[PDB]
Amino acid sequence: GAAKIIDGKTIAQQVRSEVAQKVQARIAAGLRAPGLAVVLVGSNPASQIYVASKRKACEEVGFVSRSYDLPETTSEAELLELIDTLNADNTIDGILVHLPLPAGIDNVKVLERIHPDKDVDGFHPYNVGRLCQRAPRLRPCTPRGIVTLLERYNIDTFGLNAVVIGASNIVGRPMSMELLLAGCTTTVTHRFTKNLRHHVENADLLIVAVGKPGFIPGDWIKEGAIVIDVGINRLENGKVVGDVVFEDAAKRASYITPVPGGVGPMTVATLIENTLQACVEYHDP
Amino acid sequence: AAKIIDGKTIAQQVRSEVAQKVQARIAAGLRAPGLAVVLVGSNPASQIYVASKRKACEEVGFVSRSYDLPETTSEAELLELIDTLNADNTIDGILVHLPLPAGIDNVKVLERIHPDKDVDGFHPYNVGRLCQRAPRLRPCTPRGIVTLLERYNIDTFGLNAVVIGASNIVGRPMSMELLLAGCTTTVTHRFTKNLRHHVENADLLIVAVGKPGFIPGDWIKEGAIVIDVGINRLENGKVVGDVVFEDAAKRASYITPVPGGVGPMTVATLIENTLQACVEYHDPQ
Repeated sequence: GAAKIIDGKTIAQQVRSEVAQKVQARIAAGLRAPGLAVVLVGSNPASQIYVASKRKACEEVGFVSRSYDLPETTSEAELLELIDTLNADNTIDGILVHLPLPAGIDNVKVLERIHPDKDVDGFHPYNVGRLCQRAPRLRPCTPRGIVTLLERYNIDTFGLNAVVIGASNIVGRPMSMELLLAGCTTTVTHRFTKNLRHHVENADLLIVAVGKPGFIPGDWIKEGAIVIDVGINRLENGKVVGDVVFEDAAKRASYITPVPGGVGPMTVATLIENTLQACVEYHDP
Repeated sequence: AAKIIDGKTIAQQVRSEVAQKVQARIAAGLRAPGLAVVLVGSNPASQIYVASKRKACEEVGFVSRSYDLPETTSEAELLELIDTLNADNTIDGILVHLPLPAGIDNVKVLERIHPDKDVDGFHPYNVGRLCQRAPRLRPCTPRGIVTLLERYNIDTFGLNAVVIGASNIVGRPMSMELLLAGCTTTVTHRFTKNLRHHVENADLLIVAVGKPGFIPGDWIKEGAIVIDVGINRLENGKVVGDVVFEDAAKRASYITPVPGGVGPMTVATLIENTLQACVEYHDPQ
């Protein structure tokens, strides 16, 4: 077999070009560019990689970006006050708070202080619950980017038997609610599942989000399945590989996302899309 | 022959536990929990609703407060009442009866209720918190079903659980309760291909379609736990579930009768939710 590639690098470029074109049209009409704000408490190389990636995502489409770097000693009360200020700032469309926050700060209270209309990551419980109850607003980026992939490849979802491997808050759980919204029969597997293969073997649409290199072998995959690999696993040797053994799954799948170049770029593209949506639909209509 | 999941008896146990906790609060000099019910307009449906909640409160020694507003009530006046009740420290739960007059935005009113007073559990914040494995107040019917399984000492971790129906009121939140309980969780619905295959593999089957005899009994896996949420009134006055009982009960290890199964757990769980709001969120010791 020769599965077709789900070329997320190319689809993400299309999404960024569409956003950039809408930003240019707003500018031409005398309207402000969307703005993204990133908040960090303390610093380290990883968090500065986080900031820089959000910065360059903004510059590729013409958003304004702002970064707050607060000292490690910042108190919960000071941080909630900053969130309040950003919630009230009409030039800010999206707020991101980088996690790990220092020991002693209630992470959940800070994140839930963000107004759901500026929660462009889509993780505020209000936004997750809206998605669950079929009235989505801002949606978690990785599942929404996967739905975009399926739509852009003209994959009919109604009636597919879809299996999600992994029940994380960031991917697996909201993925199940996106797939239900798209009319798939949905199964979520996780660490307590008896026999992963029996569920995987019947999946027309397989979403793998376990964070383990080469965990899913080609032999488990249903012939003709659509295989979406969310893993981005860094190996000793600098290479990045998926949660699925690509060479063996590609023998059986009809479509497959490579890693790198599949789901990865779509997650960032969906953050950007969400920020434009917040600006256009919720703030400056 | 299947053992019966006697929801009438379990519901009475839960109500009695709530009542005895209220007794202990009174003995300690603490206030009874309070429920407020808001109706706009009056028809037999709304009056049955209020009577039912007042009854449930009286049974367990709660305070209940009923507001009956005329159909002339504006949206602004209703939201101001919700604001007043959100701020009232003697009120632990707020219920707003639907339908509301055509000129009122139902969603804006229901989402104005503070989530820690949303004892029905359907505020998106509460649904999202359950999705994110950090439940607060939870939808009553799915939470009552989890209670039934606990009281019969049914181990849910690892079960292959199949929900039939993806409604907002039952199927979707049921799936997130089941994931929280460690089940491998499949949600089927009107677009599911070959339902029988899913049913034949289910260790735990929750049926919530509202169609009499939709699932034939011989589809049930030998040894399954069968939870029937249907309450279907037939021509001849009989009340029947979504699963054909006689045939299912020859195969299941456990089965809920209809009536007297899931039905009584819904109101019992509302009362339990109201006590939880009081004891945990409003007047903790």
